[PDB]
Amino acid sequence: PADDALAALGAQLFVDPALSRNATQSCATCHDPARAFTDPRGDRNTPTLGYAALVPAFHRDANGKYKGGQFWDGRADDLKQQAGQSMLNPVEMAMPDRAAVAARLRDDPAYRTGFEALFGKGVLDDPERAFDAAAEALAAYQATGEFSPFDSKYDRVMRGEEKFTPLEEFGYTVFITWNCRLCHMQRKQGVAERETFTNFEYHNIGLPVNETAREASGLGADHVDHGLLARPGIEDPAQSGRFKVPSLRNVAVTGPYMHNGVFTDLRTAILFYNKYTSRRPEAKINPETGAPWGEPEVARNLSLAELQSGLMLDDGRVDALVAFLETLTDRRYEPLLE
Amino acid sequence: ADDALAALGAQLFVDPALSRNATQSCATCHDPARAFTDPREGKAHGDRNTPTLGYAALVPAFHRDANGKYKGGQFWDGRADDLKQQAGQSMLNPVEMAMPDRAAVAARLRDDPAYRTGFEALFGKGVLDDPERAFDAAAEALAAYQATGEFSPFDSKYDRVMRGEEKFTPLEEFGYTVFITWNCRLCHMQRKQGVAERETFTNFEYHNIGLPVNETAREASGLGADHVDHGLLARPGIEDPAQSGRFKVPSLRNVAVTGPYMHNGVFTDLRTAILFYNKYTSRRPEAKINPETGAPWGEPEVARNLSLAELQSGLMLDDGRVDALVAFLETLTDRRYEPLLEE
Amino acid sequence: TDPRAKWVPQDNDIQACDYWRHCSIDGNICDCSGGSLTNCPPGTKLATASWVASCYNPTDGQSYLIAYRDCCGYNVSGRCPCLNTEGELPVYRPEFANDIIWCFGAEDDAMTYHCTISPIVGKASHHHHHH
Amino acid sequence: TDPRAKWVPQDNDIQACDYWRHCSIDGNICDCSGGSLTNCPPGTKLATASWVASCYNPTDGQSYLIAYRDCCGYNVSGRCPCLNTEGELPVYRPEFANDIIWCFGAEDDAMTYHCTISPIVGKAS
Amino acid sequence: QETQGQAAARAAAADLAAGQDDEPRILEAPAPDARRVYVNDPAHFAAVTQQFVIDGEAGRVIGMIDGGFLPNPVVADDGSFIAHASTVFSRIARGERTDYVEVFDPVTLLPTADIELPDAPRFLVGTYPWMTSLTPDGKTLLFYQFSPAPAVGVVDLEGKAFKRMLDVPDCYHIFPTAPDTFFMHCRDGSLAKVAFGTEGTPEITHTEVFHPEDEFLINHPAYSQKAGRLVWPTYTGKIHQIDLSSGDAKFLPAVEALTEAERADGWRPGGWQQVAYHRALDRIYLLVDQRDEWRHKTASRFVVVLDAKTGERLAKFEMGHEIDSINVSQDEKPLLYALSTGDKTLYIHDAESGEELRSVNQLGHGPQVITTADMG
Amino acid sequence: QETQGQAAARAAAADLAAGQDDEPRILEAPAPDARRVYVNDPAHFAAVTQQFVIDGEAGRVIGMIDGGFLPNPVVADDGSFIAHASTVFSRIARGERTDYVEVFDPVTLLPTADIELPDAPRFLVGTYPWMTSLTPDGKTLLFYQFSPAPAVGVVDLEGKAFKRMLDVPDCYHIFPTAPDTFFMHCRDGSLAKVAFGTEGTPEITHTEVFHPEDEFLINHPAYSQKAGRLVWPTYTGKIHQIDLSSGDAKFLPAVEALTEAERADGWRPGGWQQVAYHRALDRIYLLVDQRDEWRHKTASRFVVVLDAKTGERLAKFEMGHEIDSINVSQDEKPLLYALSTGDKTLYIHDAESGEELRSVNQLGHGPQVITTADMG
Ligand code: HEC
Ligand code: HEC
Ligand code: HEC
Ligand code: HEC
Ligand SMILES: [Ca+2]
Ligand SMILES: [Ca+2]
Ligand code: NA
Ligand code: NA
Ligand code: NA
Ligand code: NA
Repeated sequence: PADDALAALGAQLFVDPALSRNATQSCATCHDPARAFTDPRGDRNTPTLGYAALVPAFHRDANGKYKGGQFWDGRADDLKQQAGQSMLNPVEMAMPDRAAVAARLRDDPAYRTGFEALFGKGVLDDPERAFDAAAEALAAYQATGEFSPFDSKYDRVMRGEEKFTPLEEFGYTVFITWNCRLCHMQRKQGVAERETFTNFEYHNIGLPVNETAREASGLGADHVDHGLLARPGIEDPAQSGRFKVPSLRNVAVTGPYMHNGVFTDLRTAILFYNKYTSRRPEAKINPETGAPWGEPEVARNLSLAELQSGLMLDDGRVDALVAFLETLTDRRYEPLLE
Repeated sequence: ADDALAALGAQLFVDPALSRNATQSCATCHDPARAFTDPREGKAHGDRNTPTLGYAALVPAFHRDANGKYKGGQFWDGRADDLKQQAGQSMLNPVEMAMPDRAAVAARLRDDPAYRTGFEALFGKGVLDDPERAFDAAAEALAAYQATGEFSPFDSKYDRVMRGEEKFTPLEEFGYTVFITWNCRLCHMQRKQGVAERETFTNFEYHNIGLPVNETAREASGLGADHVDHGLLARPGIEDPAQSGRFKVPSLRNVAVTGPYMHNGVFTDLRTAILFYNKYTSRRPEAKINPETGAPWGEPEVARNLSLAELQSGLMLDDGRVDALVAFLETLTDRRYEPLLEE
Repeated sequence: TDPRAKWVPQDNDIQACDYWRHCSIDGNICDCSGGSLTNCPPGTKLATASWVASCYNPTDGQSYLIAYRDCCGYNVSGRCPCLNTEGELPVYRPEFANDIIWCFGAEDDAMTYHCTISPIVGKASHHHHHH
Repeated sequence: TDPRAKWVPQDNDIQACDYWRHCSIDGNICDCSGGSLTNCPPGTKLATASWVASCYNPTDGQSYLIAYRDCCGYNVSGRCPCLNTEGELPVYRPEFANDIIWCFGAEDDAMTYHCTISPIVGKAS
Repeated sequence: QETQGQAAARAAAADLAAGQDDEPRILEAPAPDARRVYVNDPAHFAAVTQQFVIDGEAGRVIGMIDGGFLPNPVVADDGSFIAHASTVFSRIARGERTDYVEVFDPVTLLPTADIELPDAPRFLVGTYPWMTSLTPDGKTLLFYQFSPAPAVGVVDLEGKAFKRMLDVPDCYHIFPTAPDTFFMHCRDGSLAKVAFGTEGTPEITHTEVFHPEDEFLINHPAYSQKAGRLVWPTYTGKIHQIDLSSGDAKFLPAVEALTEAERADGWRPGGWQQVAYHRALDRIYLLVDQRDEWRHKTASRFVVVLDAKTGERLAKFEMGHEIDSINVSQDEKPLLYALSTGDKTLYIHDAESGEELRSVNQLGHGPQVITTADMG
Repeated sequence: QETQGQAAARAAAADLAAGQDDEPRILEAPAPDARRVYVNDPAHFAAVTQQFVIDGEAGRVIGMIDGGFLPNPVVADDGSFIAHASTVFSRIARGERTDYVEVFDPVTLLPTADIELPDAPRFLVGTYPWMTSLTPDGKTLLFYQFSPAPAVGVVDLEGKAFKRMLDVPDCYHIFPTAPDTFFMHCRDGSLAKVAFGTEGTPEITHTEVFHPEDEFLINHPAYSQKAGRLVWPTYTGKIHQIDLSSGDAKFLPAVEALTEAERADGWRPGGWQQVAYHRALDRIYLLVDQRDEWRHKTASRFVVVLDAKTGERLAKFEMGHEIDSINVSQDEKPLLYALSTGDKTLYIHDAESGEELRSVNQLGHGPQVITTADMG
């Protein structure tokens, strides 16, 4: 009944450019189902919508760590709040206000039909109820199996349906023994039922600014992206420069990488972690540029306790980690790996 | 031979004819009433203190041991190999008998008819007409007399206690225990381990314990402010600089009655001699002050070659243990000298 | 007690060397010096490095990845010593090797061995070692 | 065997805790780590301090004062450990007390305990 | 019944079946309480050593502390901290010596002070609890020095600094009674009262001689600082009691822990910490067995319990193991702790019935000293 | 019949009766010879450890050397010195880490060099002899580093100075063949030849891959520097022999220490130093027993002896004890050394008959590593 219908309404909204400022783009433009709900073509990189429905609502846990939420800086509590933010966000749909959204919904007879069947007669004449309903529908759609199918090779191997290759097995073993599992595993110990390779925490791993993206954003050379501290209501200076730990599902097909898209290749993202561990001169150099990585955009609150592990990944281990992370690709996106 | 030879040495020992101007005998400076030392140095010219002849007959002849330590001999610097050589040196020594040469000694011996008889019966007719033979025989006699029981009776309270005849007082007993467990045992015991048959409380080695010059004695000696008493290095034929400032470890028998103390007589009191060793171990300011002067002990005459491995033991003798050591060292007084302990 | 016999896991006493999660432990069980099965004792530093074994749990018949961690910075505890080596490989396959002192990442650069914890981190097996 | 029975000396084996000279040894016998009855092992430093006991020698019926010395500057040997307390008095009578680390005087300020030697210094009295 | 290892297995298995997560982390020890008990292992003179912190109620190790050569442990009676004086060398047991005091938080066990003691001044001796001691306020630690002469070092724990060495007479052990005063036992058989300042000769006064030179007072007397009660057995089980509570020594009647028939049949105290005292019950406990007169550091298999005021025997417990050291918790229905150096095990008994309740094994190489806090 | 302690009693008693004096002193160990054997006790990961120097002919401890945490011993083949790389910390097992090499005179056991290694570069691991190695001329000590990556440090023993770290590939262990060259074993199954200059990245050359990913080479191969012979068993007792004597690796025919029938009945090598090699006899000795495939670090009770040329079995000895490590002396009529970690005892055997001759017990807490000099 209403479960299916609510998601189906969200599926219609998700592909409708009428939800954008000048009817130019839909949520699908930037979060394209053909590219794991990222952009196949603002200063932050567009993250995947796949598995986003597994993230808990934003909260502060009992040890004082913040966890959960949506956006790179956690400023939406959950997917319904995110959708409302997205509809009015200048770097997403950019509608000027909630009434403009309701007016677009009212223009379309199928939306009068679909929204009234689910939320009651006259819903679209009330801009607050209209907007809230649209965000509710968009969130329900993203919570469907299609966005989180758990059908990767990794999934199949964990179900005992097939085996890792030797190289994929080595990479899994490195991932679970090296520092990656401190942040890109859901739990501290035990076995997750629906692992998405993120503990949903906020960390500053000390990335440099992406110059060319920063220039194209029009934010200004004097802009600094403070991550979680930019969430309204967070004032704790220890959160400055921290970003949500991304799920690594589909990582092999969603480049470029990190909050600002600074590295184009998955191998580079992995090599970045050697800057904290390796003594070799090459560990200081971004291979995509031949220059030093660059100083951290925010030179405080770095997760040095996890990052300064004492162990360098040799090239064999980096090859193994690439192979393992490619097994986290949903079945439908396997063709993209060639 | 043996009785007669010591009996001839007994006569020589007390004969002032053996001195340069016939003014003194061996017994003048080595007075049998004061454990064969000199009353005149007591609370009673060189700057060395006159040592006891008691128990000197137990000292081995001078030798280098296989570890390169010298041991044995006579005089404070070891320069006589044994008692006979010491006696011949004593006869010619400007600070002892001071005769000018062996002929002069033979001539005094000839003036005495009992000597012509006594020497001829032991050494042969004509002995006193050959200055070399006369002088050697006199030295031999003197050494035989010093080897008699009278000089080394082993009848101190310590000896009586070791034989089970008496017990120490509790204070003398604590003194003995301190002596045998503290650093004193490393130099004032005959053996390194096991038990001595005739202990004389010296290992007969040569050590520099870093004593200062006795200034008044040195002034009186006329030796000079720049003189240095090099101890064993002054023995002819010793050339090793490591021996400078080392002197023979004295027997502690009769120590309580043979003050003043050390090779130069610098300390009047037995307790001061014991307190000196705390200058190497105590942290207290009093440890570096000589209690007889109220001034610092003084720079060692010879800064080098000090026995610091034995001396810097890490442990200070408190007054209780100093008292106990005095009590124990008084038990080393021969029976015939016990009346001397009073004064 | 036959040391050369195939090791037989149990799931009834974590302080014994035959407890199933200890299949590749080398050292001392933290629960015996004021830690617990998966936590370090006070005063010690929890390493971030780890070694892994796939250990069969006889209770549920599942094989779990135990990613051992050392608690570092104190002299070895001397309580509850154990060495097991199920699927343990030589040093040149270090992710499976247990003579290494896996103290890397411990706070204060702590590198001395005190005891090891045995937490589960996955349900999986290895090509070289499966039930 | 019975730890509380009166101690019974022997004069036939120096590595055993009932060897007669060990009557107030506390620690390890130096002959078991490369020293001998009365010498220290290579690399260790011989203390000059001592503690004493009167130990009965069943070979000759005499009691001898044993002035024990420690060999210092190494961790304890762990071989031939023994503790005997014949005549041993508490710490305020230190010349007979054997829990103290008697490493004083050892070369290079060595003060760690490695083992003890058992030399005779006198007949008892 | 169910052991701690078995209960932990049952719990981990339930967590696993339930999917319960928990973060691997550094545990805190439980809060100090009257049943916490510390066991120090001098490890038969090894260059490094260990202390075990134990919950005596559960019979469980709750923590450890590493130490250097023959360290001296202290424990604040109010539970607020523990500390030790310890010695290390630059190449295991050779090289440059450093002595130092560490103070530890009693829940995290992290050092909160590390205070160097100049000129390597600690007394290295098989461990005697009252050769390093806290003042009643916990602000000062006093430690004994033997070389070059008896002396006492003063450490300011509040200011985290060494202060000074005090010169004392030929005396031993340190029983503090006030911020600036402690007593010692002297070779002469007196006690010495030493009252000191930041600078200046301390004021030292003696009691009369209270034991003759042929009556030997053991190296491990029991001292209750909160009661001011010094409980000092001799080799035969005669027990001196001294009351320092008024700030001057008052002496109590001597009692015998053994009967004349027992002593005639060879019963004598023996071990290491041979005596304990329970302050609220005013009770003394003494390790005893049948032994030769010179086997006074051997283990004993019995503990006699007596009323400190009358000397009456209240019990004689068969401990059932070779026990070297005893102590008691200071709460109402106390535990009697019995540590076996040979078994490396602490046996924990009901002090009223003598019954063994539980044990903790694997306590190092040669564990010898038990310390408890008197929190009440 | 007469033991060492009995002989010593008789000599002492004879000295006392004869009045023989002797000076208490520090003894020298007897000159190093073919039958001297070193036993290292890693003490099951204790922060301080010991090495025992033993005369194998007499079965006598002739000296000891203290060590820090998991030190690596080496013994010059010509008997001229011994050395180790060791680790200490400022507060027992916590605080600032110092790693360093000491070189010792082999008769006084005094350190003649103490060379700090900067940046605490040692690999801390249960002890593997070939994780620290002397060049054939004795002038250079090479040590392995694992963090942050496989690396090898160069220490100039002549100049008494650390030199530099060499970056290597993902390889393990150090088999020196020249003053400037050593070989390692690589994860990929190859050996790497590493030739190193004064400055320069080294020249590194790999051999062919010589074993598959599923054949496991133990952490304790035997290596005779004088023969250039690397003897490398796998978990099944297949033995790889690599001849390094031309300065490059020549793979000798593989040999099986166990028969097919024995392997089907469960025989496998197991222990710590499982393999020994005698250079003059060109013989291999391997600790084996019937065991499950994953009990490869438990003790074994048998040794098989085989001809390194033919693989022909020469002998199969029942050792009589739970043995963890073996080695041999390198003289003619060698001794076979058999160390038990559990008994803390070195058993000394006739290598030819396998009969137990004598034993040396009390070798610390968990002795594991035997080293001999090849002086011939
Ligand atoms: C113009 C491209 C663009 C369009 C159109 C767009 N987004 Fe986004 N989206 C982004 C970018 C860029 C971010 C990251 C922004 C940040 O972290 O501040 C983002 C973040 C998200 C996230 C956060 C996921 C995470 O892991 O943090 C969700 C959910 C999302 N968008 C859903 C939507 C929905 C639903 C729509 C249509 C209503 C939409 N987006 C339209 C670019 C777009
Ligand atoms: C201290 C936590 C932490 C550790 C450890 C860590 N990561 Fe990350 N990882 C992050 C965070 C946070 C981000 C996003 C950082 C940003 O964009 O600001 C990230 C981003 C990534 C990305 C890019 C994903 C994307 O969608 O852009 C990859 C790939 C990655 N990590 C892999 C690894 C691997 C492989 C390891 C082990 C070598 C590792 N990480 C260790 C926290 C961690
Ligand atoms: C004028 C005083 C005096 C006279 C007379 C005298 N001596 Fe001496 N004697 C000394 C002095 C002073 C010493 C220390 C000299 C030195 O060590 O150089 C000494 C040393 C000795 C020693 C060495 C003892 C030892 O322990 O070192 C002996 C033996 C000796 N004298 C015997 C004799 C004999 C025999 C005579 C008679 C031939 C004699 N003395 C005459 C003052 C005298
Ligand atoms: C290192 C060897 C050594 C040690 C240790 C030593 N002494 Fe001496 N002792 C000497 C020597 C040498 C002399 C003579 C010094 C000199 O006069 O030059 C001496 C002289 C004395 C004297 C003066 C004797 C006399 O006839 O003049 C007394 C008294 C004395 N020692 C007592 C002790 C006591 C008591 C101890 C232990 C506290 C002790 N000594 C420790 C070597 C030692
Ligand atoms: Ca991306
Ligand atoms: Ca005199
Ligand atoms: Na860019
Ligand atoms: Na904010
Ligand atoms: Na004068
Ligand atoms: Na000369």
